[PDB]
Parts: sequence; C-alpha cells; structure tokens
Amino acid sequence: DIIIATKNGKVRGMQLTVFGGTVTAFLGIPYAQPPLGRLRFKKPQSLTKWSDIWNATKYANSCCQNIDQSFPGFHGSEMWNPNTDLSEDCLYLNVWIPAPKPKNATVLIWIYGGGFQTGTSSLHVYDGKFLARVERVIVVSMNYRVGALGFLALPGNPEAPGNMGLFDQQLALQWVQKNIAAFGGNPKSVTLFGESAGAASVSLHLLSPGSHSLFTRAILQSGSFNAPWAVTSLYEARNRTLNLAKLTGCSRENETEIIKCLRNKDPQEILLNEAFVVPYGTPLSVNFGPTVDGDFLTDMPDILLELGQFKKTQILVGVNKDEGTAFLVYGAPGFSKDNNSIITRKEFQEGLKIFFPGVSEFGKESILFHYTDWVDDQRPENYREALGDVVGDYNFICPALEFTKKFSEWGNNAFFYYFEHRSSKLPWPEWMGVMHGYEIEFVFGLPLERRDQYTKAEEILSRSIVKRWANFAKYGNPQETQNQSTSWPVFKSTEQKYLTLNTESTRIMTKLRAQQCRFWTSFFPKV
Amino acid sequence: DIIIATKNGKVRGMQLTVFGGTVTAFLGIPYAQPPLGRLRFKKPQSLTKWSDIWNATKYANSCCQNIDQSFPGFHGSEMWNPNTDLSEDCLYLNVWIPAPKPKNATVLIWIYGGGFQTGTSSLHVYDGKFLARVERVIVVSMNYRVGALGFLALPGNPEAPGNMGLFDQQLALQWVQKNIAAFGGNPKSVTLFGESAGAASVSLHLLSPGSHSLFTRAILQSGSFNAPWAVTSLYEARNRTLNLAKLTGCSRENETEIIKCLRNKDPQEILLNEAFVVPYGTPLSVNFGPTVDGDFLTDMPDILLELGQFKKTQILVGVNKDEGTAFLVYGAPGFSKDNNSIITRKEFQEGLKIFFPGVSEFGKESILFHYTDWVDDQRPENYREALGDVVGDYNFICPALEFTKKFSEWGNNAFFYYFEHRSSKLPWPEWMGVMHGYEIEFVFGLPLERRDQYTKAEEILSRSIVKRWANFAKYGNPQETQNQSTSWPVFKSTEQKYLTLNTESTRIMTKLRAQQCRFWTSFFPKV
Ligand SMILES: *[C@@H]1O[C@H](CO[C@H]2O[C@@H](C)[C@@H](O)[C@@H](O)[C@@H]2O)[C@@H](O[C@@H]2O[C@H](CO)[C@@H](O)[C@H](O)[C@H]2NC(C)=O)[C@H](O)[C@H]1NC(C)=O
Ligand SMILES: *[C@@H]1O[C@H](CO[C@H]2O[C@@H](C)[C@@H](O)[C@@H](O)[C@@H]2O)[C@@H](O[C@@H]2O[C@H](CO)[C@@H](O)[C@H](O)[C@H]2NC(C)=O)[C@H](O)[C@H]1NC(C)=O
Ligand SMILES: *[C@H]1O[C@H](CO[C@H]2O[C@@H](C)[C@@H](O)[C@@H](O)[C@@H]2O)[C@@H](O[C@@H]2O[C@H](CO)[C@@H](O)[C@H](O)[C@H]2NC(C)=O)[C@H](O)[C@H]1NC(C)=O
Ligand SMILES: *[C@H]1O[C@H](CO[C@H]2O[C@@H](C)[C@@H](O)[C@@H](O)[C@@H]2O)[C@@H](O[C@@H]2O[C@H](CO)[C@@H](O)[C@H](O)[C@H]2NC(C)=O)[C@H](O)[C@H]1NC(C)=O
Ligand SMILES: *[C@@H]1O[C@H](CO)[C@@H](O)[C@H](O)[C@H]1NC(C)=O
Ligand SMILES: *[C@@H]1O[C@H](CO)[C@@H](O)[C@H](O)[C@H]1NC(C)=O
Ligand SMILES: *[C@@H]1O[C@H](CO)[C@@H](O)[C@H](O)[C@H]1NC(C)=O
Ligand SMILES: *[C@@H]1O[C@H](CO)[C@@H](O)[C@H](O)[C@H]1NC(C)=O
Ligand SMILES: *[C@@H]1O[C@H](CO)[C@@H](O)[C@H](O)[C@H]1NC(C)=O
Ligand SMILES: *[C@@H]1O[C@H](CO)[C@@H](O)[C@H](O)[C@H]1NC(C)=O
Ligand SMILES: *[C@@H]1O[C@H](CO)[C@@H](O)[C@H](O)[C@H]1NC(C)=O
Ligand SMILES: *[C@@H]1O[C@H](CO)[C@@H](O)[C@H](O)[C@H]1NC(C)=O
Ligand SMILES: [Cl-]
Ligand SMILES: [Cl-]
Ligand SMILES: [Cl-]
Ligand SMILES: [Cl-]
Ligand SMILES: [K+]
Ligand code: NA
Ligand code: NA
Repeated sequence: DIIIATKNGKVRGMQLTVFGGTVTAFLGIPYAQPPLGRLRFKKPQSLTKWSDIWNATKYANSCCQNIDQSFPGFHGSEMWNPNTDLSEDCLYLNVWIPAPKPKNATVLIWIYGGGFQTGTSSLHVYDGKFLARVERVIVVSMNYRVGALGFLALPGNPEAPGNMGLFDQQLALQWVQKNIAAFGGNPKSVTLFGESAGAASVSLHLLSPGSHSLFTRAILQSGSFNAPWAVTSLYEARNRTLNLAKLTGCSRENETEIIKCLRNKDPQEILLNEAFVVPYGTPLSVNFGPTVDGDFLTDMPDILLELGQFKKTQILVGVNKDEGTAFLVYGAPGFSKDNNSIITRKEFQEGLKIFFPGVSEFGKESILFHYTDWVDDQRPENYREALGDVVGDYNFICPALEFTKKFSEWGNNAFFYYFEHRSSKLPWPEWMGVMHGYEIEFVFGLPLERRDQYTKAEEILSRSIVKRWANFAKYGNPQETQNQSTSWPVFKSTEQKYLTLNTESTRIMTKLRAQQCRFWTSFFPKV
Repeated sequence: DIIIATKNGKVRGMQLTVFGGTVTAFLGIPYAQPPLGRLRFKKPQSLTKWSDIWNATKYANSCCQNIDQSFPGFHGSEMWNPNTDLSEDCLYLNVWIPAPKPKNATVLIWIYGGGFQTGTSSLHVYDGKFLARVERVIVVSMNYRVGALGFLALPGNPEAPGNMGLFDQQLALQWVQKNIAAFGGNPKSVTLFGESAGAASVSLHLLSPGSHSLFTRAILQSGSFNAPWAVTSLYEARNRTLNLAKLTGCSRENETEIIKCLRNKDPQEILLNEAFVVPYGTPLSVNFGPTVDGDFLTDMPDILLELGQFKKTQILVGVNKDEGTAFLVYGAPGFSKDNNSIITRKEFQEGLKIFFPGVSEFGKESILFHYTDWVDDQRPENYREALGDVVGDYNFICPALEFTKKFSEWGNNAFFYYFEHRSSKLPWPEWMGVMHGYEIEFVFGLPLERRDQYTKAEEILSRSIVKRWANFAKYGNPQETQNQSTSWPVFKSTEQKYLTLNTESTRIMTKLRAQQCRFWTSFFPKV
C-alpha cells in the first residue's frame, strides 16, 4: 500500500510489475477545480484540499473533444482516440515513480499533441511506467482542455481570455513544483517533452514568463509554435468565436452575454459546430488554438523568438522522415491507406488546393515549381511523394529547423534529430513511410517489452533513445556514453549538424532539407 | 581522312560517330620498341621512327597474361578478360580526340588495373570516345607489361631490375608530353586516372621523380600504393624470381645467367609457373608487382608519403561501397555467385584463413572480434556481409582514406568520394552490392548511350560524374556548377568530408569507416 501526502491531501497509488521490478503509478490525481458551469472557458482555478485518501488507481476522464471516425475498426487511427470517458471534468494528471521510491529523481512531464483539438494523457503509447522502471526517472502527464473549451478567445475578456488549455498545462507544472518532492522527485530538474501540438505547447512554455521557473529544459518532437498551424491571430480568433455564437444561437450585442449563452449550451452543441467556424479547413486545421492573449503570451511569438525573449536553457528538437503522409488520406484526392495512392499531376494540383486553401494561384504554382523538378526517371510515385513532402516540410520540418536555429543563436546548446525508422508493427501502408507520431512509442520504451513482437533491432533502438532522452533530462546532454555510440553534436547556426535515428547506423549529417526550407522560410511567407 | 605527324612518323586515325557528332580515334600507336628476345624483362627502349603512315585503326595486342577461367560464358567475369590477341609485342597506346580537332585540350591518361598481373586498354568499359565527345577532352590509354614479364625483379640487376611495367606507363606519359600537341592536346594539362592496380600505379607516379614533370594531376579509383597488395618487398621479390627459376629449370649460380635462361623460355612456361612462386596465395595475390628498385621508386613508399616526398598537386580519390564482395567467390568457402551465400561462423573463420594466410591465430581472432559484434537481430547474412567488409576495408577503403589523409596534410586539395550505386545491368547477384570495378563504366560515360538500357537516373548520374571528372582534370576542382548540385568540399585531416555518389541524393558525410579503419591502420599492422 503506497500512500503519499500532497499539499492538497493524501493520494493512494498502485504497484505495477514492469520487467522484473516494480513501478508505483498514481493515475488521475486532480490538479484544478473541475471547470464546469460558471468556470467553463475561464482559466483553471486552484484546488481546495480533500480530507481523506484520493484513490489514484485509474486513468481519469479525457477532456471533451471530437473523435476521428474516418477509419472505424482500424488500429492505425483508433489508437489515437481517447480511451477513457469524455467529460468537461478532466483536469487530472498521472505520476509514475520507480520503486523503491527515489531520492531526488529527475522529472519528465509529457504534453500530448492532437492539433489542440483532441488528445489525452491515458493513451497506451504515452504510458510512463517503462521510463520510470528503466531510467529511474519520475514521469508526469496531464489532461488539458482542447477545442473551443480549451482555446475559445474574446481577447482581453476574462470570461473567455484564450489559452485556457495552456494555463491548464501551466497549473499542472505548478502542481509538480509544489508536490513532486513528496514523491521523491527533484522540482529543480524537470524536463518538458511533447509531440506535435504538445511540442508546440512546450515551445510556448519557453516563451511564457509564468512558466519560466516551472521547468529546467525542453524536448520538442515534431512541432514548435512557429509552425503555420500553431498560433491563431487575434483577428481570426474573434472571427471564429463569433461564428461559433452564430451557429449556436448565441449571437448577442454584449460580448459577456455571448459567453454566458455559450456557457448554457451542452458540450455536444459546441463540439458539433467547431468544424464550421472557418469557411474552409484542411486536414491540419487548428480552429481553436493558442493566441496572443497578453497573459500567457505577451507578444507575437515570432517577435519574442527573433529578439531572444525566451528561457535560456538546452533544447532537444527533431522530426520524422515522412511527417506529411498521415494527413494525405484525410482528404487529398486519389490517396487511400488501402492502395499505393499513385496520383497524377492534376491530383497533385487538387491536393495543393486542399492543403493551401486561402493561398493565391501564384502561391500554389510556386509550390509545384519547387517540388516537381524530378531526379529523374518517370517514376509513377513522383507526385505522391512530392505531396507528402510539401505537407511535412511546410507544417513540421522547416518550422522545427528554423525554431532550433533561432533559439541556438542566443547562445544555448540545442540538439536536433531526424527519426527515420518505420516500426515493424505499423498498421498503415508502406507508402506512408516513417509517419508523424510513430517515434513516440520508441521514446516511451514500448519496444523494450519483448512480449510485444517488435524486432530485436527495435528493442536496441528504443533502449538507446530512452537513454539519450533521460541523459538529456538529467544532464542536458543527450549522449549514450557506454556503447561506442555516435556522439550527438550541438546544432549551431552555420554548421547545422543533426543526428539520424535508425536501427542500422546513426549518422551525423548537416543542413537537413536545406533547399526546401529556403523555399518555405524565405520565400513562401511573402506569397 | 585524318593523318597526324608525330615525332616518330605519321599516323592515320579513324572517324567514329558518337551522339550525333564525330570523334577521331587512333587505336594501337606504338610507343616503345617491342620488348622481345634480349629486351624481355628490361626497361622499354624508345622508338626509332617509321617512314610511311602507321595505320592506327584497330586495338593492338594485349600483353601476355593469365586469364580468368573461373566462370566461362559469364559476362560478369569475361568482360575483364582481354579482347585482343595476347603477345609480348604489346607496347601500344590509344588516343581519342574531339572533331573538329581541339585547340589546346586537357588530356586524361587512363591506367587499367588487374592486380599488376592482368588487364588491357582495349576493354569496352575503358572506351574513351564518350569522354572525348561529351567533354571535349583528349583521352589516352596504354598497354603496359604485367606479371613476371612486367615486374620480375632481381633488384639492382639491369637484366631484370623490376618495375618494367611502371616504366612502360612512364614512357607512354613521355610520348604524350612530346606528341600530344600535334593532336590538339595541352601537355601542360594532363591528368592520370586509373582503377585498382591502375590507381596504385597513378599513386606511384606521384612518388616517382622521373614522372614528376609528365602530368599535372591525379585521380585514384579504388586503389593506392599503401594498399597491402600493391608493393612487394625486396626479400619476397628475390624469393619469387628464384622460385620461378626453380620451377622452369632455370636455377643457375650466376644471376645474369638465370635471366638469360628465363629469356629462352616460351612465354607460356613463364605464365604457367607464376601462380606457384608463392607457398599460398589468396584471391588478391599480386605475385609480381612494384618493388623498391632505387630507380622508379627511390625508397619505401610509406616513408616518402609520411615525410611529404611526392608531387604537390590536387588529387581525387574514392572507393565503392562493396569493394570486397567480388573476391569472395574466388575461394572463400560457402560463397557462390549463384546463391545467396549465407555462411556460418565456421565458414567466416575458414574465409579469414583464405584471405590472411600468413597471419597469426591472434591476428585472425582480432579480425573476427572487430567485425562480429552485431547490431543486432540474428540476421542470417551477418557473417556473409562481415567477410565482404573485412576484405574491402583492409585491401581498398582504409588504405585509400589513409593515403588521402597523409597526402592532404602536406597542403594540397584532395577530394574523396564514396560510390554507392549498383548498376541496373550488373550480371553478378544482389548480395554482392556495389562491387569493385563497377564505377568505371559511369566514369567513361557508357550510360550516356540511351541505346544500352541503363535507366534514366543512371544516364544523369554518369553525366554528372563525367562533368566532375573533366572539371577536376581541367580546373583542379570536381564541381558540377550548373545544375544546383551539391558542392564537393575538400577532404582535410580533422574533418574528413567526402561526397557520396548515387542516383538518389548526393550527400556530404564525414569520417568514412572511422571505427574500422582505426583497427586496420593502427592496430592490424602490429599483428
Ligand atoms: C486508391 O483509392 C482511391 C480512394 O477511393 C477508393 O478506395 C479504394 C481502395 C476503393 O475502395 C474505391 O472504390 C474507393 O472509392 C481511389 O480514388 C477514388 O477513385 C474513384 C473511382 O475512380 C474516384 O471517382 C474517387 O473520387 C476517388 N476517391 C478519392 C477520395 O479521391 C484511387 O483511384 C485508388 N488508387 C489506385 C488504385 O491507385
Ligand atoms: C551456395 O553454393 C555453394 C557453392 O557450391 C555449389 O554451387 C551451387 C550453386 C551448387 O551448384 C552446388 O552443387 C555447388 O557445389 C555451396 O557450398 C558448397 O556446398 C557443398 C555441398 O554441401 C560443399 O560440400 C562444398 O564444399 C561447398 N563449396 C564451396 C566452394 O564452399 C553453398 O552451400 C550454397 N549455399 C547456399 C545454398 O546457401
Ligand atoms: C469569418 O467570418 C465569416 C463567417 O462566415 C461564416 O458564417 C459562419 C457562421 C460559418 O458557418 C462559416 O462556415 C461561414 O463561412 C467568413 O465569411 C465567409 O466568406 C465567404 C467567401 O470566402 C462567403 O462565401 C461567406 O460570407 C462566408 N462563407 C460561406 C462558406 O458561406 C469570413 O471568411 C471569415 N474570416 C476569415 C476567414 O478571416
Ligand atoms: C619462398 O621460398 C620458399 C620456396 O618454396 C617453394 O618452392 C618453389 C619453387 C614453389 O614451388 C613454392 O610453391 C614452394 O613453396 C618457401 O618455402 C616454403 O615454405 C613451406 C612452409 O610454409 C615449406 O612447406 C616449403 O619449404 C615451401 N612450401 C611448400 C608448399 O612446399 C618460402 O616460404 C618462401 N618465402 C617467403 C614466403 O617469404
Ligand atoms: C480507496 O481504496 C480502497 C480499495 O482498496 C477502499 O477501502 C476505499 O474505500 C477507496 N475509496 C473509494 C472507493 O472511494
Ligand atoms: C535535489 O538536488 C538539488 C539540485 O538539483 C538540491 O538543491 C536539493 O536540495 C536536492 N534534494 C534532496 C537530495 O533531497
Ligand atoms: C454587458 O453585460 C455584462 C454581464 O452582466 C455586464 O457586467 C457589463 O457591465 C455589460 N458591458 C457592456 C460593455 O455593456
Ligand atoms: C549497452 O549494451 C549492453 C550489452 O552489450 C545492452 O544490454 C544495453 O541494452 C545497452 N545500453 C544502452 C543504454 O543502449
Ligand atoms: C593504311 O591504310 C589504307 C587503307 O584505307 C591503305 O591504303 C594502306 O595500305 C594501309 N597500310 C597497310 C594495310 O599496311
Ligand atoms: C596551352 O595552354 C598553356 C597553359 O595551360 C600555354 O602555355 C600553351 O602555350 C597553350 N598552347 C596553345 C593555345 O596552342
Ligand atoms: C656472370 O655472367 C655474366 C653473363 O655473361 C657476366 O657478364 C658476369 O660478368 C658474371 N658475373 C659474376 C658476378 O660472376
Ligand atoms: C544539367 O541539366 C540539363 C537540363 O536541365 C541536362 O540536360 C544536363 O544533362 C545536365 N548537365 C550536367 C553536366 O549534369
Ligand atoms: Cl499545368
Ligand atoms: Cl555542409
Ligand atoms: Cl569460436
Ligand atoms: Cl564528424
Ligand atoms: K587489439
Ligand atoms: Na470508434
Ligand atoms: Na573465355
């Protein structure tokens, strides 16, 4: 029986057997008042205290969200859907600690992605018990509000100020600062890690002055806030909140009255209307996301980044080889997960209209010009591959590389990786390659479980990544020092060294996607 | 009708149509007295002059040599066998010039490989008409004596001084210095290029004071004189000449008498006994090769290299990804070109005894230790691949990299490549990969001929390599400047940048085979 006294009252955890050892899991500890009734769309309010023992022995409710129903019955998409009940009452977090209880362990805090519209901390691929067992770190993860309920903004109105889900994340970081030592953790050694919108969130904690003293360092897997889907302008945010009011019968002349009417709607009516607040969207649309609220975020984040106004610390950033392919089967014409998706030039063109809907004809022709000068045979897959690369370079890889360059120019060590291993169990088809999201299970150590039929080469790859990530959290340096491994060099402007992650051989390379990123970074923003 | 006046008399060439243009070929011009009767085993004597017109309209005799009969009827091995009559009368060279005749063209002089035991300039894959047509350079190639007839040595005795075939090469370089301007060539812009023993030969011309004023720069494809098969010690050379005498009935007390008796033997009796002058050999045995003769080579070449005593100029050096695989089917047990050659550990061990016959048990165990610590699954091909890498790293790649490091430390620009494209027409099986010898046809531009069924991607690769090699010869810098190509950086000690050559994407990488070469270069020589 493991019972821990926190600042809000006692919590009871449970013992898990993991690889011949034990891990103690405390699943579903509350970290804020449930944001119901009058609290809907406000910043999270802090917890009052319980007398008695809170049983943290099962995952809590996931936050309200739309679900992906594009492939019912299919593991490749269903594994990202929420696996506990959906509820507005969803502000909880999970703690995994080594047994015996550690003395001052480094803490890894995971922030899930999902476009800021979806996601939950309870998915199988985010289970922190392997990292706790193998590296003797404490792993923490939280649920945070998503969609309009997390990110609706009428900027400057404290009834719906924006960024509520980022404030939920921040309050969970505060919870670790105040309580993690009772679990054996060191509040002075806390690394954030997250993937896609979870990575963009981590990068915004580097910018937010209220997060500055709540963590030590940061890991960004496939995402950063300069990615084109990550931050909503003030103008589109007010537009979208007003469209949402229109669609739900809540248009009013007084803005505080709009919010009060939105607070009377059942969650389902809000969720049903979210897709439509925008005149056209894409597979990557973030309808309700982070905004410049003058609170969490004090200025446009591209200005803060450019002028060095962010926490000075080490970062670990990287991307997967085929980031853009997952998105093509959610609307590009000619694509299917159930065939080889060979498309024509005309299809490629229609595909750019799907992913770049507000963009000029010239802008879309510029994309086609840059990506279709082929090397070289008339390969059938030319256009299929070009579209996946357009979408992955624009939305993920070039923005991660630009973020890492700009961050590292202010004097801190940064380490960049390119993940290029396709999981032997991947249920999506071969043409999609090394997809977005599919490094996560290697990071959390799932291939360390021999019972699961990953290959031996994947066990070794995951074991090495897990060690590099734990060394980065503990020591700021993501080396694997014992097994004659390739040394991971810092990423600097000028040389731009990165490390490739694969089952065969790790290589130091330079200037990832140089010619493509010059296009997206220096030309495309003009268009 | 094209007739050119040389210093020895007139020669008549022939016109070839190549890609909608014309090339003039002068095949089979003599450059020395035929080395017959009393001249057998002596240095080549210079030509006397003919009155009348020498018809250089067909390839000349190849020098006497044993032939590869291991796979009769098989193109993969037969393409390297000689395709003109074998004769002691074989000191001729070929000249290809652009039409119309150029004004002061750069000259590329090809030196074929063949272990110093075999080879000829007339093979299809060395046909210089494509380079002359496309890059408007003059290409020259020579036959040089091989085997005992080229390299027998009784060191210091001018009846058989050693290095005769290197002196044949040198006299052909002298011939170009004196005559190439009559063909439109520039004698001040002459680049040597060669592969395997042809590359080792080129590297020895960099060391030989009599070659210094005969060329400008050098290209070394898969070979250098520090490779373990390239130079015979004085002691094994005298041993081998004496064994040859024993086997032919020519043992005498007076050494000049041994030579005179060897001069009475028919060539065939000499060729038949060459395999046996050594108590055991390997697939890579060079029984009669370059020696330290105090003439061509004034000291041990490792000393000259180490102390900077060589021509100061630019070099282009490189190797193929699977250099060692071709040799495994000429005697390693379990290997066959007609199956996947999966071998066991015991086979791997027997295989080291085949390739390292004079080496201690400890030495052979050290090889096995270094190459069999696997990453990682129990892959069936582990031992098959390890053997190909042992043989290719020891015999070709580590010595090319060490040569390039040591050369470049004295201040000259060097450029290193790693060739990693397997020809779509390769008649050897897939497990042999990117074999030794199979970059040659890309260098000479054979895939530029669309009629030959190489792929389009191979046409473009060859076109780019041909341009880099011609730019290196003409300008000392192997760039392809017009097609947004990767820039080829100089190879320096410290960084050791090299350029990968492939059909997909060219990359700049660093420290090729670092861990393996430390083994072969700093440890193995001790054993
Ligand atoms: C690969 O599939 C796509 C997707 O559409 C299909 O899914 C298939 C596996 C099959 O069940 C099919 O019936 C289903 O419609 C094909 O594109 C579709 O092609 C149809 C029929 O020609 C068009 O009229 C559709 O609009 C188009 N759908 C979409 C979303 O674009 C595609 O041609 C096929 N590609 C192959 C076989 O290479
Ligand atoms: C691949 O072939 C080798 C080579 O030997 C063979 O060539 C084959 C394609 C076939 O025609 C065969 O009859 C011929 O002998 C095999 O190694 C040989 O195996 C034999 C029979 O067991 C041994 O007794 C031989 O000594 C050995 N030869 C040599 C040179 O080592 C090899 O086993 C086979 N490998 C496979 C199928 O994976
Ligand atoms: C935000 O403001 C308007 C909102 O118009 C919308 O009405 C909402 C309630 C919702 O249903 C939404 O889908 C609908 O679009 C946008 O006006 C649109 O602009 C288009 C032309 O692109 C016109 O056709 C309409 O006025 C309207 N669209 C449709 C499909 O009827 C406006 O575009 C937007 N502001 C932005 C994008 O900055
Ligand atoms: C060079 O000198 C002798 C030469 O011995 C050889 O006689 C030749 C005419 C020829 O047929 C050759 O194959 C034969 O080996 C070498 O002596 C050998 O050493 C071995 C032991 O390894 C003994 O068994 C024999 O004396 C002889 N070999 C055989 C197979 O009979 C000597 O090794 C060599 N010098 C070197 C390698 O430096
Ligand atoms: C907490 O845990 C134990 C179950 O072992 C139980 O005695 C106690 O009542 C629990 N509290 C609940 C279910 O509310
Ligand atoms: C944990 O280590 C920190 C430094 O990282 C130190 O300041 C703190 O007091 C430690 N607490 C322990 C060992 O209980
Ligand atoms: C609008 O209504 C709110 C809600 O009661 C009220 O408090 C506020 O003072 C009013 N504001 C304006 C600008 O009219
Ligand atoms: C290092 O190698 C050992 C055994 O050689 C292995 O069991 C372990 O998984 C490796 N450790 C890491 C951190 O990769
Ligand atoms: C050289 O060439 C021509 C063939 O066109 C001929 O007239 C001449 O006799 C030739 N010399 C020979 C064959 O020796
Ligand atoms: C060829 O160029 C060289 C320099 O490389 C020059 O010295 C020589 O005289 C030239 N001859 C010509 C153009 O005929
Ligand atoms: C050996 O014979 C040669 C050949 O005629 C002769 O010229 C030479 O002087 C003799 N040399 C010795 C060392 O006896
Ligand atoms: C450069 O590109 C052109 C056409 O775009 C092509 O035809 C030519 O083969 C290329 N040249 C080289 C030297 O690679
Ligand atoms: Cl078009
Ligand atoms: Cl670079
Ligand atoms: Cl053993
Ligand atoms: Cl390096
Ligand atoms: K050793
Ligand atoms: Na479902
Ligand atoms: Na034959």
